Amino acid sequence: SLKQRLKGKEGRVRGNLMGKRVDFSARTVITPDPNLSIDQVGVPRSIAANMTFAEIVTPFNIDRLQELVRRGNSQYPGAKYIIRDNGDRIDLRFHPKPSDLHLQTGYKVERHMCDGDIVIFNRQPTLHKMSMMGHRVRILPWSTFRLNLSVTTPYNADFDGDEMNLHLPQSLETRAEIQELAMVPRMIVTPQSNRPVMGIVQDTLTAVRKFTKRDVFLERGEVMNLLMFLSTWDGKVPQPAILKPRPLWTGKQIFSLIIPGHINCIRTHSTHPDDEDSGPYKHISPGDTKVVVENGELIMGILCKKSLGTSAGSLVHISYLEMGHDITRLFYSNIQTVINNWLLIEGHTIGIGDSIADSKTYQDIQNTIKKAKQDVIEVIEKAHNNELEPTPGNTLRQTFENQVNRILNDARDKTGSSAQKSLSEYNNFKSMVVSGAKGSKINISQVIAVVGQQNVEGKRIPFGFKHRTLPHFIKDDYGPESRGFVENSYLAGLTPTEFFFHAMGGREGLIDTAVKTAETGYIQRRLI
Amino acid sequence: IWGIGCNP
Amino acid sequence: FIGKIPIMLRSTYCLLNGLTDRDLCELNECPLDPGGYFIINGSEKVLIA
Amino acid sequence: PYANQPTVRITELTDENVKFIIENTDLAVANSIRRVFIAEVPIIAIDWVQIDANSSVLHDEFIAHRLGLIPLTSDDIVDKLQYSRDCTCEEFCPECSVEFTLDVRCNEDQTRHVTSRDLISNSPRVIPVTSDDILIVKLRKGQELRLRAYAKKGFGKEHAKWNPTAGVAFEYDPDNALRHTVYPKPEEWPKSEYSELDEDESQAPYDPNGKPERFYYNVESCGSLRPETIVLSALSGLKKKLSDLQTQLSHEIQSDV
Amino acid sequence: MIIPVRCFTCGKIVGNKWEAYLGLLQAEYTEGDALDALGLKRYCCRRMLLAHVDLIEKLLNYAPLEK
Amino acid sequence: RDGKLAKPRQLHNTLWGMVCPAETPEGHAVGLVKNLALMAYISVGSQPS
Amino acid sequence: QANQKRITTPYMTKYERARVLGTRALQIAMCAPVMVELEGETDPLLIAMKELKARKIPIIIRRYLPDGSYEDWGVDELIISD
Amino acid sequence: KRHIDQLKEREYNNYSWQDLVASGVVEYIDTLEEETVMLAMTPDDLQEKEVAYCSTYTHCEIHPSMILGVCASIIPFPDHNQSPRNTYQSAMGKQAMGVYITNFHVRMDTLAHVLYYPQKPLVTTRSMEYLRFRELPAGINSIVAIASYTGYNQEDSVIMNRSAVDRGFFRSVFYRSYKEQESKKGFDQEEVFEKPTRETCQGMRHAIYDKLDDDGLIAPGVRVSGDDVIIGKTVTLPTKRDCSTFLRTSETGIVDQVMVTLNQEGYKFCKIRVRSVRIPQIGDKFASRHGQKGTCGIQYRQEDMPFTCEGITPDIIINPHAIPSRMTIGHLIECLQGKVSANKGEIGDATPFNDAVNVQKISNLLSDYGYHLRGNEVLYNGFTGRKITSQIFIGPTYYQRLKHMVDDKIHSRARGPIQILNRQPMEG
Amino acid sequence: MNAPPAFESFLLFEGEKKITINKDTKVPNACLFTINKEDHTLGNIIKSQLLKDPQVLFAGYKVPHPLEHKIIIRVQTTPDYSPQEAFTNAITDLISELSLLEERFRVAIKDKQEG
Amino acid sequence: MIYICGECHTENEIKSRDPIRCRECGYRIMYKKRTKRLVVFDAR
RNA sequence: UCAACCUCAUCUG
Ligand SMILES: CO[C@@H]1[C@H](O)[C@H](n2cnc3c(=O)nc(N)[nH]c32)O[C@H]1COP(=O)(O)OP(=O)(O)OP(=O)(O)O
Ligand SMILES: [Mg+2]
Ligand SMILES: [Zn+2]
Ligand SMILES: [Zn+2]
Ligand SMILES: [Zn+2]
Repeated sequence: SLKQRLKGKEGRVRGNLMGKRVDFSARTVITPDPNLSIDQVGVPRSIAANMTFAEIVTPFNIDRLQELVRRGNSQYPGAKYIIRDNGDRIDLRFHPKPSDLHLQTGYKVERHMCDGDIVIFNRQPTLHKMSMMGHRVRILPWSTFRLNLSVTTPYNADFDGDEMNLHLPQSLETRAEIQELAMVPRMIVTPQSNRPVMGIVQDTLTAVRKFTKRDVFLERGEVMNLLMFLSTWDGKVPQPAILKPRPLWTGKQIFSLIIPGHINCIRTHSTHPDDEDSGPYKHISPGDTKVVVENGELIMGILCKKSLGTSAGSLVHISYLEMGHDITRLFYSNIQTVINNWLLIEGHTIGIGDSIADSKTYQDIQNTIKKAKQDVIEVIEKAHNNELEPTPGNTLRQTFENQVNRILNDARDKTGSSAQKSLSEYNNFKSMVVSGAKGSKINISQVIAVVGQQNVEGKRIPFGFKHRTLPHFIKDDYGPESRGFVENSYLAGLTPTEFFFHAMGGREGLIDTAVKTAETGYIQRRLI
Repeated sequence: IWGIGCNP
Repeated sequence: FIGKIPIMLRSTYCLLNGLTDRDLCELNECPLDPGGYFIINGSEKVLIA
Repeated sequence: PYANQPTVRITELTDENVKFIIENTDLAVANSIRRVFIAEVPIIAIDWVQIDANSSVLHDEFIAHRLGLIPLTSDDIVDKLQYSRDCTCEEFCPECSVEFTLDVRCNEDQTRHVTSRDLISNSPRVIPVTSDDILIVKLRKGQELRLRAYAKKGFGKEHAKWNPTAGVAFEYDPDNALRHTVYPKPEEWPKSEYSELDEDESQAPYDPNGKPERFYYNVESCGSLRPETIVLSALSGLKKKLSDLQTQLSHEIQSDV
Repeated sequence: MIIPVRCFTCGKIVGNKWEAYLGLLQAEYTEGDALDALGLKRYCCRRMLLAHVDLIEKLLNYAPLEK
Repeated sequence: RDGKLAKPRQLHNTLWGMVCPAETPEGHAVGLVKNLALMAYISVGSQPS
Repeated sequence: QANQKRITTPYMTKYERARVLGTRALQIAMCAPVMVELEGETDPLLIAMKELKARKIPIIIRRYLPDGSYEDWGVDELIISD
Repeated sequence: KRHIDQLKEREYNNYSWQDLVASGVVEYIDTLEEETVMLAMTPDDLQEKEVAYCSTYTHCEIHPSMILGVCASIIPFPDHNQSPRNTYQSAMGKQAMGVYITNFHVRMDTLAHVLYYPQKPLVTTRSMEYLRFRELPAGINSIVAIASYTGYNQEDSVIMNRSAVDRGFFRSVFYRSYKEQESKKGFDQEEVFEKPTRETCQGMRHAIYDKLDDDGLIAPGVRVSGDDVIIGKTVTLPTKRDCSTFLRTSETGIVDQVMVTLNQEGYKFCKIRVRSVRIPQIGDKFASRHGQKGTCGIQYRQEDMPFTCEGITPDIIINPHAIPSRMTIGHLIECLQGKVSANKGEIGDATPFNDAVNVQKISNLLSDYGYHLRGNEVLYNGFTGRKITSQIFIGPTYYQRLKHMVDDKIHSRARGPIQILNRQPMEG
Repeated sequence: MNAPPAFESFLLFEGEKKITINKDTKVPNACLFTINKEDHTLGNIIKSQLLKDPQVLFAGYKVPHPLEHKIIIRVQTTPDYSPQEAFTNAITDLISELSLLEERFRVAIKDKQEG
Repeated sequence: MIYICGECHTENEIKSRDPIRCRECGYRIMYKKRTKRLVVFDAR
């Protein structure tokens, strides 16, 4: 009916007027490109050949445009159409049209998209305005859009099959509006939380943490190679930190050349002892924690997500607020390039040896689990003998569940702490967690020590069968194993019942995500 | 999958 | 004759039933094909429980 | 201010392998020689295939791929042959290419294994390293494969079909003395075959003034070029690249003046 | 479908070794001993023969389109 | 699939040994489309007489 | 309005800068005379940026107050945001 | 032992599962009966006398690993992975490219992908034998280094060896089949397969009609680029209208098979199959058996890839940052077990709940073959030759090529076709 | 479909210069050599040999983009020395070293055989 | 053209507007048979 | 110088 034509999503009002399918748009898969700048995007030649930008023929660009017209649609840097003053569109694709190849001022040459064009880049859903940003085109081989990795976080994009939409402005006026209101360097700091939207991420973050340790010393050739990838370099090699016996620069000394202008910042590393600030060695910091950037020089410290990440007061945020957006763009790009080449030198990996802990650590974890299981047995015996008394506001069932959960969680935390004590400096799980690039201490603990309690709907694994969780367990068993506690780590491998309970927990998480999307989308539409 | 206070 | 009933492949009433892998190869059918589907208008359709 | 004088000592020389040691050389030079072994040594391999009849189970481009990967003896005439781009004649000719033919039909009941032996070359010097054999396809009775192929000079930078070598083993500092790799637990790490350390000592003492030297190579031939001539051709090709670079640099310096 | 010419990782010819591998397996040799006899040393080359599934024999059972 | 209730989708304990815990589609059909376990069998029916 | 009783901000807003630069770029690409001496700049947007820096863009922005009145601020009068 | 010995001689002993059921050894139990039955996961661990948990077991599980389905049964060491990752691997293994059936040549199916060189996994679950994964495998074992090399593996992307790709690694064939039926609707209006004529047929296109044969159907073995005319069909106009089928844009294939038959109606019906050989590009999607996928970030040649002392260069480099948050430790255990299996010559056992295969045992086995216990290896930087300071985890892991390829997804629009009702750009 | 042809890696297209020399204004006595259709093979060799020279204050090479095929070598020398001369001398030294390596490898081959 | 039979694998020549039935076997599935023009395959 | 709409189901982040 006429009402159905106009009514809902896919109706005229919403599906054709508020939003609509548009021309000069391209969608393809995205792949990483560390070498591209923040604002630069990588465009395949085919996509750039199909999409066009009309350029008015002027006396100063008539020669270049006539060359482009001569090349035509076939040769890539060419023109698909020529729009006359009357509005007649001569077609350069179909037949030479030798008389109509002539250009005069006022004609519009629909040239192919070239390097330096401004294009809007979008990922769905566009939750915030940083999801649509203006990028400068660079044409690269192969068929994927290629974007800098610092720009992945605003788009919420990972290169695992994601695709990104690309919209090309078709007028100089709208091109300027896009360039000024929406360029990626102008989008660094969000108005939502007055923090930078973008920061150093993934490999660059871990390699920065490793690079800015006190231990890192770079010889002459490595210093020159790294200074090659610093675009803002003044061409002057800093005097090395250690002149004799052999000239050796420091990772901090080279990173000081990355930091632009004269930026002042004080942060603290993630593994900063709380005792250090109160006691002596405030400004010496035995662990090289803390971070002090004076006059744009890294005097002391190890950088992590707290210094180079998306947080208020970070080195990135201070750079944006002090030196401006263009210099901050250069800052991001230089960090990524020189630190990625140093990572080529030092290297990074993850293996089984990271998951393995000391034999003493495993023994301590086992002892903690035994003690916890015995304490849960004791609590169950107290409840069975009716010694247990209800906590105020809770039933006897609820207070028993809370006590058992507390015991199990405390044991899980103690095993996790033992596993984390076991971690060496060389451990790479610890490297990624300390840098903040990926992972958490919870993940390390589950990998090495104990997967933990599997809980569905905020309670231990329910009695799905008649008064028992699985047919293998006896009826009325409230012990840790029966109700879902997984004592084995991922490296050790879950036992079959633990495997099923873990599957129950993961299923709950997946259901939560899938149900969440739609409700949040409705709320967002209503607010807007 | 961790605990009651964590995640499932 | 009242109608025609689509026959599930490799069921007891399928022609491929009870045929050794050599005979299945002679008929250009895979020995490893499980069966359990109907060929309707040339397309394989699977009834989902 | 001048280049060091390198020294070579060949430990092993077999029809399939060359194990040698280069001393008093830079790491960059050694690595680039290995790199030229892999990618910049010219070889002869099939790059043009025209299949008159292919009734085999494998499709035509599958057959063409397998034919391209088949090694061809390129010991002597690869230096004589010209690149197709350089050759004046249109398409391909005896100077720029070598012609192979395959005409196999399985008339018999038993499955016919089409091998590299069935490829027949117009020039005797290039043969598919047949003197088992590489299996191109298996033909059922009534299946036939007929094709003509042209093999051209090229190096592995174009395509891995033109790699003259299988595995180039390159090692320097067999006992970690420059600490270029920092072991978290040195004892767990196996000793190298070239290691001179005692069993008790996992790592050599750190040498502060050391520089990577005494590089150890094991170059395994794919059979197309002899393992010795792979190394010789790689050295000559790297030298030719440097000389071409110098010529262009001199021309541009003269232009600037 | 058929044994690849050249190991993917290094490029040593493994295409001529499948029939000999099968024959050595028929002899009595274990998979590792047969791989050693054929001269495959690096685990990259041993992966080629060890993990190969020869489907060309199953495809040859179907009659050809033109006889 | 439209229903957002997280009750019918969750892996029930009784699915043990009869429906794969891991194999489910993700999206609107999490936990609503399931797959038989390897050894599972489905009754064909019989006369109760 | 008059030069007196101008209540809007003296600084040019980001949106005003964007639209002025785009409009001047389009005019320059439409063979409009260029006020500044271009130093080999053949891109209309770059020429417009150059004019904006030199405060020679011949445009006056009419800012509409919410009560319906309007104020005419010359581009030269406005302080460039960047 | 009598039953097991008779089943071991199964053929030429006429003893089968039904005889096992008839003997009363095994029994079928449904969910309602599962509610009233005491089960033991394993006989030795549970039935045997110990500290008595239960002394009234009425049944025993044949093997715990059977709780998994068909797609989850291919996952090696599934108990060492996070639970959502096993669901992801089930979904992705439904999308892997392999030889789907042996009769794929006879079938003319639209959108058929078949891999050149499938391989059986070096680390395999026993239940795979009953899934016929050995007979029709999907994926290739590949030397994989878990390292941060050049930043092109960051996020979830994967660096690949271009030389390996050139040697046949993950090369696939995509068959697209087109169907066209000539039919007569009006008594004077009929559709005929014929080569369209510029003058005789009113509707025509720039697309070359020369490749069409006399019957109006392209012969097999002819290269057909995008928008060329596969089938030429003309309709009498009560001069003629062109209803000829064209290739899907950017198909760029070679005709494989052209079959001409009569449908049920008796009208002439033609099916044409086109081969497009797809080599891995830097947009294609590859996934391990542990629920972590990724597009190819970049391809480096063998000279550029990092190399071990033995001269081995990884086929695939995956970012280490994938492992920690996902906690897919089964990936690392599979790499270690694959290294051990490839050096030993056996095929590794990754059944979910073996309890006889620890990680420590695998490490001790790998130590005997001259490698580091934990699978790390000293890697030399390909570009400069200098040893990489951090030793890098390398091993043979099984990887699958998912059907999602960049060539199918790349799209661009510029003043193209427009809908009739909305007069807005079209969809798709 | 957007895959570059393989020959692009080393074959110059018409009108492309193998070497382009541009001086670096930021510092006196510095130059930047852009080599087209070249890779790390030549770049690392040249950078190492330039580093061996005592009058070369700075020597570095970079591939500006892995997908594209170009090498940029920055060379800064002391006063009374020219970076172009340093580049030429580096190339000649590498040529001499490679020729010496060839001769000694041939001798080693002939001695491993025939005894 | 000439169409190869699906079952008996014997080439039969069928004119346009003629029913698709192989002589001597009657099978209704024919195949178009490979083209005379030859296509160059790069071995790559 | 150039091709339909519905509908459903399956997948993608
Ligand atoms: C991270 O958030 C993204 C986005 O929110 C977007 N997205 C995805 N599906 C939907 C959907 O149905 N509806 C809406 N509106 N948005 C959606 O996808 C989400 C994540 O999903 P995932 O959790 O599977 O991402 P892995 O963690 O799995 O990434 P691996 O390791 O495979 O690369
Ligand atoms: Mg993703
Ligand atoms: Zn010639
Ligand atoms: Zn190999
Ligand atoms: Zn017939």
